[PDB]
Amino acid sequence: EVKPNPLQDANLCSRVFFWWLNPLFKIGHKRRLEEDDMYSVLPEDRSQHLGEELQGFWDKEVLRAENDAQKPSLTRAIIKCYWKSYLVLGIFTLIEESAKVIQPIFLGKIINYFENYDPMDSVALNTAYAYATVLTFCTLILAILHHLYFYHVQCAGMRLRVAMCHMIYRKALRLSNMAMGKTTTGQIVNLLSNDVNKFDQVTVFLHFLWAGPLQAIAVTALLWMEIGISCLAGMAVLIILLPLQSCFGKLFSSLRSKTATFTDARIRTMNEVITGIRIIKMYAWEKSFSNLITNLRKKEISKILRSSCLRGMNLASFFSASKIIVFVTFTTYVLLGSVITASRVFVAVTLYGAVRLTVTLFFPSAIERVSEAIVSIRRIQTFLLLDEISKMVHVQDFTAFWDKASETPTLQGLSFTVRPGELLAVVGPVGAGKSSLLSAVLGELAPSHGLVSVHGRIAYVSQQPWVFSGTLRSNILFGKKYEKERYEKVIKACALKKDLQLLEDGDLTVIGDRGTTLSGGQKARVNLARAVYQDADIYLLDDPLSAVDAEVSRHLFELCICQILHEKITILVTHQLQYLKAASQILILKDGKMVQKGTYTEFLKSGIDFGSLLENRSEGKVGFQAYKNYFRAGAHWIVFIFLILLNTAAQVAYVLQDWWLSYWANKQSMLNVTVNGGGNVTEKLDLNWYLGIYSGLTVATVLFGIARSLLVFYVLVNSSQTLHNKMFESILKAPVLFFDRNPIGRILNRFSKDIGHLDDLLPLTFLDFIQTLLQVVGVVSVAVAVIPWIAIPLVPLGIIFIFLRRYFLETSRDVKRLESTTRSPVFSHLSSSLQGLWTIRAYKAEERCQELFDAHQDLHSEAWFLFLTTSRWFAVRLDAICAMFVIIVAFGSLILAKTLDAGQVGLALSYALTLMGMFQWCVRQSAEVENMMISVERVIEYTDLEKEAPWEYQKRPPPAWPHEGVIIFDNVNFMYSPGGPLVLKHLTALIKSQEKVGIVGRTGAGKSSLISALFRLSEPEGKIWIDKILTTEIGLHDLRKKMSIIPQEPVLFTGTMRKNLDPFNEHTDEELWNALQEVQLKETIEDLPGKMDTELAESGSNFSVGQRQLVCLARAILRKNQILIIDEATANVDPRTDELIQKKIREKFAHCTVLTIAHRLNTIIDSDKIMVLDSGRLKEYDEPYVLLQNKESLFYKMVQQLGKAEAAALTETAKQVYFKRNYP
Ligand SMILES: CCCCC[C@H](O)/C=C\[C@H]1[C@H](O)CC(=O)[C@@H]1CCCCCCC(=O)O
Repeated sequence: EVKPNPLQDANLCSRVFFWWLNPLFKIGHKRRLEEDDMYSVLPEDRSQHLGEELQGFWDKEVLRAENDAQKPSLTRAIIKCYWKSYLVLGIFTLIEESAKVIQPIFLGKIINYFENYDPMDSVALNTAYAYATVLTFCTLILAILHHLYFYHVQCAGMRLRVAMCHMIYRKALRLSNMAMGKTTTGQIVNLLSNDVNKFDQVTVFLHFLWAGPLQAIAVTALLWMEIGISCLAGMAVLIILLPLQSCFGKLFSSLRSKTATFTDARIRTMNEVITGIRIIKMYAWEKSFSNLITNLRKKEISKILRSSCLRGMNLASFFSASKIIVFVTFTTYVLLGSVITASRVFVAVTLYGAVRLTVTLFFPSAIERVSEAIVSIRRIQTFLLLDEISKMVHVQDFTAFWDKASETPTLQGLSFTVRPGELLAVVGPVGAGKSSLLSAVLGELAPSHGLVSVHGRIAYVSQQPWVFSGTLRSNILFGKKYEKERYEKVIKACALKKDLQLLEDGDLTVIGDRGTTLSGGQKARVNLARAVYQDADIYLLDDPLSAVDAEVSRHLFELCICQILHEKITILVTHQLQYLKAASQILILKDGKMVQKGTYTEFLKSGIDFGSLLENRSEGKVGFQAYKNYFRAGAHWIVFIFLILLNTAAQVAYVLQDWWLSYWANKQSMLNVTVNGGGNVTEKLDLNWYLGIYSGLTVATVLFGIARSLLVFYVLVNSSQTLHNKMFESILKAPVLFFDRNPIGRILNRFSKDIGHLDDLLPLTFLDFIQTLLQVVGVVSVAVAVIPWIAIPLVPLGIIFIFLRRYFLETSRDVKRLESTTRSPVFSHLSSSLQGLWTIRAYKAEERCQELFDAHQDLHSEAWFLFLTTSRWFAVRLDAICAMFVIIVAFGSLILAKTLDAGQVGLALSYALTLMGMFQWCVRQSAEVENMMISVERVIEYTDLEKEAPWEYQKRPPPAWPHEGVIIFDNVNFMYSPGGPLVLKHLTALIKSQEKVGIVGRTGAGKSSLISALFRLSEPEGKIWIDKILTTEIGLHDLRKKMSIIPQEPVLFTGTMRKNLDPFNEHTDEELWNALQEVQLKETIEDLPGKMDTELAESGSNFSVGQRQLVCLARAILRKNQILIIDEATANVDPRTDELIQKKIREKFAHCTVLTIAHRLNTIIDSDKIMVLDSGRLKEYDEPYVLLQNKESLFYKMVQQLGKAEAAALTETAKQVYFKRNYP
């Protein structure tokens, strides 16, 4: 019982006020919260019991539905299981709705007291005090019960999600062969990522579904009995607000998809240009790339601006709907010929605002959440309805089918009998049927016809390794007893001493899955150890030495097989004669059947030959520099001043609307009391003038809101576009060191996540936070204007709020980080367990994996529950502060009743009763903005990235230079970092004139050094001369574009063949035709009609290495180059095309300087001079005579180590080329 759980012995007062989160917050504020400081879940929150009971209900419902010939459902089971928990919360929901509906009644009863107020009447004062006390009490119980019910619903949804994921895992752990072949890991991944997550959100409004219409009808009847028939216009407007918002959301989703497809295209293009950034940087093709990038960016930003304007119009309509409804209803009421009373007006506006908020917040969210939950439940149901699964070996023609589509038998002839001590070898080509046997013996294969007889425990060894998360010792011993001799034999017999002397703490270390720290060799070692640790009788393994060195695998065989498995039943699958020495029996598979079984001797003497067969985020608040840069990048100071003035004018108009409304109410009350208070002459107030002023103020505030929203959206979109353009221009001119240090995945993440955030979530959240803050500021200003005494308690309340917000965020950040870092291991372990379902079903040890998944889900639910409790405590505190402020305002207004009219107190109370919920929404929006500002910070930091030398200086190069292309070596080297490593030193030689020259280099001892020094991507150490002219005057484009690239990554470009060969196509088509007919390129493209503008894909979907190298040589000869480089061309090439392109490049490029890099030793013979590089130093750069005459040179030893026949061939070719070169 480690990590005891709080709130288990707490009373009702501490549970209803969340007073048990004091020690956790006190620990999280002083230091960092780890995984050991968390609080365990409740006993009823365990995954095991919930999963078991929900699975029981599911199977009971399935049986009840199948017994009566109907299809089973899971929603009915969920209802029958959680109705006891839902009906209890329904009563609290109904009580809360009734309280929220009756609150405006007491509000109006309080406001009506000031109309007929009498300072000499005690009954009215007592009634007003009682009504104020009742209002305070109902507000308090509302603010409490709302968060209580929210926390209860969140806990119920979390438990439901845990139970559902447990059932899904339990059902996936029992899948059959067809189910395993019909489902992919990513399917279960997105299932457990979306379906169980929607359950935590659908339950929030599952009760609002029915709470909506009842509250709406109640408020409608109240407004009716209050004012009359003038509610019809408001109800009609509220009704027609739904289809307009529906079409607006549909158009917004369409525009969002239209921008998302372009965003995906741009992300793919960016990844393609970044993964091969050296290719574009050398060819100087940045111009056309930037052109197409800005073209796609504009094509996307058009729809982005359209969607932003649509969202701004929708937000302005949602914000002004309350004012429009109020104005329309009041115009309809005045047109009837009645009087205006402050209490009824305030009740009407409050009820209308509440109904609008409800209808436009809960109802559509409820509908969409219920639809998503129903879809998820149906998906889970159709996923769970799949087909589940049901001392010597001896079989009699067990004929089973693996491909049920074709009823033909796939493999026959099963007759095997082995004795204790035999070693059996299996050899076969691809698709021979070894996996069929390994699955039939283990029972994975469905029995159709035959016999399967095995005795004792049996284990399975997959061809690919498998492991779960945790330690290494218990991983190897698999939860069994840590026995001495067994474990010691396995560890000394698995070549683990080197691993342990390279490991941290032996087998007691925490090692993750997915190979984050373990290579293939040691992984095969540990899986072989976990397989042979059980010491079963029959052992079936499938080549566990595929990813390990040969001699060590043979040694491991000699230590394991004849020592531990020498008395066990072993049927091994071999590859070739390297493992046919200790094998007593051998079985071969030919087109699904065998011919005979016997000793390796009987099979060898028969004449059978197998040759035909063969991260440091800124902790705290973001600095103001990022905000200033983000505001100045897309807008100027005048634009910001205009936006601030527009927002201020909009807020002022929104305030003066209600101000003039209350003023007109007070004027009408005064007119009534003067015409009824002993007055004969009547003066009816001019209704047209007041109606005109009201309509003018309404249209003014509506236009102001629309304009400020449009301006905010435009400014934010322009700022995002400018930031993206600046980042692109800074990365395009950045050196290759930035791409070498930061991997491609980091750049992809920074280009995807930050861009998507700034495009979708930043503008809407920012404008919502700004609008809510402006509303709160206006409410506070109205409160201080009505009562000047509210400004006194504003300082302590504000200080307490700021301190509480900081104290809560300091812990919420760490809690969210822990939740994010604990959510992914669950899915990782799920994928790892699903990848090795064969070994799990074979070992019959599903209980261990089930318990591991249950513990992972328990930890995840624990972190989620801690986060929910922290958020609920913060919300309770915020609502309590707001309620206390409302109580203080109401008391201060009721005390000074002699100097306050009815309209003033009514407006003050109506404005104070709107802070509840709105305040916490503003706080959460500010928190989300501060959390998302890290993307803007990273974008600005990437924009402020240092640039290298300019592309071209003021000195224009001549149209003939370079003419010769002579390079002079004068102490030139390369630097990987300023003041870092250095291998090359004192490199000096002399090159020939327009004739072949060669550079030799061995693997691992200067390869990367030579590629860096010869290509010269980064600024190298030393002074470089091209034809004895200084190099520090022009960038990389005009100088390092004359080389031909022969890397492991061929020419990959998407689009028309023009942009692939020459994106600027300065020359006409005739020379291009001639060059492609010279390089034999047309005969391959004759197939498709896209001779010139065909669509090509990346990563070589339909392209081979051959035609790619051919078109590369074609582009090289099109560039009209005088320097040519070839290296490491014998990696992924076919011999035919290899010799073809070799002969072609030999006969063609024979008129100028050819800088051939010598990776092999046969292609260098056609050169003239070679300098031998060793440890970053050359010996001599002369003809091969000095290296073939002197015997102590290293060239001689390479000649021997490359083979005697190859030695004779190379020396023969050398003598030949020397004889044709000296005396022609
Ligand atoms: C009087 C309402 C009490 C609850 C808080 C409510 O959210 C009010 C605030 C509005 C804000 O003024 C505009 C807006 O969008 C808020 C509502 C947004 C959604 C609130 C529910 C939570 C959710 O949507 O996940």
